[PDB]
Amino acid sequence: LICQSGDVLSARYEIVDTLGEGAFGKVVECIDHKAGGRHVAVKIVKNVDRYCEAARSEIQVLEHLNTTDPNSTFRCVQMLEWFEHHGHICIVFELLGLSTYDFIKENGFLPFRLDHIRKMAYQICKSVNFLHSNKLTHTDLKPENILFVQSDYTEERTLINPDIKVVDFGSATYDDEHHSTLVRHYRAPEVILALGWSQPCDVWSIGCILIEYYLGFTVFPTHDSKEHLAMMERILGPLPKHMIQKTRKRKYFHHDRLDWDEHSSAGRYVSRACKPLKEFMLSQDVEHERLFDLIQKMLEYDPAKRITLREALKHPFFDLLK
Ligand SMILES: O=C(O)c1ccc2c(c1)nc(Nc1cccc(Cl)c1)c1ccncc12
Repeated sequence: LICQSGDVLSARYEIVDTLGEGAFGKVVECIDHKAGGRHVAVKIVKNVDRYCEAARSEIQVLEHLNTTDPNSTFRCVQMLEWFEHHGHICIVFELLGLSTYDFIKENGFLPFRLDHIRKMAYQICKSVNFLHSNKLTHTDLKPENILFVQSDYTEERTLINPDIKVVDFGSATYDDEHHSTLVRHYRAPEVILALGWSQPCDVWSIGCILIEYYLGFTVFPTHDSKEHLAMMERILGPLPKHMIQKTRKRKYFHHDRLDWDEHSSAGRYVSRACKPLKEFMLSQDVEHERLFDLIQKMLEYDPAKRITLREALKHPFFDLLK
């Protein structure tokens, strides 16, 4: 909320540029003048209470992981400190590279080479499973929350070092806590249908993330609940009967079916740009297919019967990493 370059925060950090913006506010690269000049990333949070207590939660999550895993072994972003600055909350992070979304974005939305996807997939899975081990759900996993450590590339840009870290913990919730409904192009189905969530909804996102690394685009491109539900079914097949029945938000559930118009102009938009999952493959080579096996397991409709990351890390697709 209106900052600028060359500025100084809390008499220590000097803004050099802006790494990105969001509804919460922004992230800037600074020079830390009281730590020898190290570049760091600083998250300045708009002074709206909604974002202010998200930030406060985030700080306690970040402090938990940071003490439990001070080595960043499990690759969750490291918080260096926080402060207040004219009513704005500021969180200081280790400085990292581009988002995976941003990197793809500036590469013509070319996808990642499968061997890079594998190492990325492994680290995300391993990192979030850590959160999962500690009674935490991220709820907000997306390609934009996964950043390369160094995002240098050769060039059709080829990424040098696919090492990543997992970042935004504003939304992360403990099991010991009340389970929200916030708002998003990667929400699990047990989330849209207001049926309760927990660790298995992180796994859903990871599936969606891995389709995107593979194709270079998303396959659930709509911030509309109905459109999404229909996309889900064209790609993954029929929604389980029981979930449709035991849903509080039983608005678009007519005669126990999805009350969507396959016949409407908007319907054709859903059909014209979505096919069954396995039709998205671009090779039928063995390792392409191990991957889609994993993705299909991750995209199981029933969170109760959905693969866990503890399992996912043992899947065939990762064998070459061993
Ligand atoms: O939320 C965090 O924990 C969080 C923590 C660290 C970074 C971050 C978000 N976002 C960066 N980039 C970014 C890119 C686009 C939009 C926005 Cl808002 C931010 C970034 C860059 C370099 N080093 C650390 C970070």
